[PDB]
Amino acid sequence: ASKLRAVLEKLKLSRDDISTAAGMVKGVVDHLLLRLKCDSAFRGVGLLNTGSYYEHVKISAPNEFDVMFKLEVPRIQLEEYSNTRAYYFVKFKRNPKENPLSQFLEGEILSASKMLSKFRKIIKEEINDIKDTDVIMKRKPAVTLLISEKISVDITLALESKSSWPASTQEGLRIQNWLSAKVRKQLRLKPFYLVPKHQEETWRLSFSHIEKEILNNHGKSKTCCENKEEKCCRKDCLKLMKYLLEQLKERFKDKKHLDKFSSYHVKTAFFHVCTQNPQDSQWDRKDLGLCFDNCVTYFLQCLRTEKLENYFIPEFNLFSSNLIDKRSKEFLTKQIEYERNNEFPVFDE
Ligand SMILES: COc1cc2ncnc3c2c(c1OC)C=C(C)N3c1ccc(Cl)cc1
Ligand SMILES: [Zn+2]
Repeated sequence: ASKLRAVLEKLKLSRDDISTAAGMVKGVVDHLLLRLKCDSAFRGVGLLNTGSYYEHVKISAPNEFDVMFKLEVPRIQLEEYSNTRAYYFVKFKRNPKENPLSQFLEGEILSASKMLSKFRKIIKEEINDIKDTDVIMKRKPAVTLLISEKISVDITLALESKSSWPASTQEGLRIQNWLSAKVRKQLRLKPFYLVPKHQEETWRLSFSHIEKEILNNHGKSKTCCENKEEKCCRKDCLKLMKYLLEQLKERFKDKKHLDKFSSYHVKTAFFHVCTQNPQDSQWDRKDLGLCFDNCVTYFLQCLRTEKLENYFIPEFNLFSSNLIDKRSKEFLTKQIEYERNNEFPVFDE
């Protein structure tokens, strides 16, 4: 309760410092954006979101920065890597003007592996040219860097499609009773992205932009969190959920049980709790303890039932036995139940 606000304030202590690191990050990205716009196929490249910390909100350790590069690919033809609902092959509709991505084609399909390797090469060729800071490219996110040994920058390359969302998403983003039918309509008119996540020809759908948008305009009231009277704890509940998983993942690092779990799981579950608790009166700042519990309780029910539907792709189950093993889900359940029933000691000093 007061224990939870102490943790959120402690999570602020680190966030206050970031100001020096954010500037060093932007200097590298912009120099890499200019070197890419030189290339024939990467002329339409650019960063997704413009804001502070450069989309750092993933890890509560303020050193890991995640940046997304986008590239508009018009007249796109998506062919589902059938029955998966989320992974697609990239085909091209009409051939009057030859597309700059011809070099990455593997027949009709656009190879993500060929598209990545050239991208990965261009910047590695540019790192040795950098005389300002010390950049170390680690390959295992499409590309990763270690700026000044302290800063870690994970670069992701995404295709942008300004067309209608795939039929698999038709029944997703069920925000109607929370954010409204008007908002759903407006969000679905926005573009969608595809990330190289493999069959080294397949790309997975990305809605990181929609997610960010609904988190920064998350109430039923348009003035939610805009004044002292309408302050909810939606954002704090997500921050605590993300922090719980980070603390447990770090606790059991050399045990590989939680390797399949990520903050995406905790963000998905959170949006499902927002859909079931659509009223701003269900997220009052004074009720933080119970709201966080509602999030913990719902996550525990997802683990036990082995059902965590993708919030955009409802037939895609993130907790299927094909994605995460029963033992792994049962192991996370045991750890979270211990936390819940012991007043989250993993949050203590
Ligand atoms: C929009 O749809 C998705 C977005 C994602 N954004 C991040 N990570 C995602 C997704 C997934 C998606 O659904 C198809 C699915 C999975 C398994 N993961 C994921 C989760 C945990 C770990 Cl360890 C690695 C990857
Ligand atoms: Zn709010």
